[PDB]
Amino acid sequence: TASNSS
Repeated sequence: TASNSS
């Protein structure tokens, strides 16, 4: 899976 935040 993949995730990010900013």
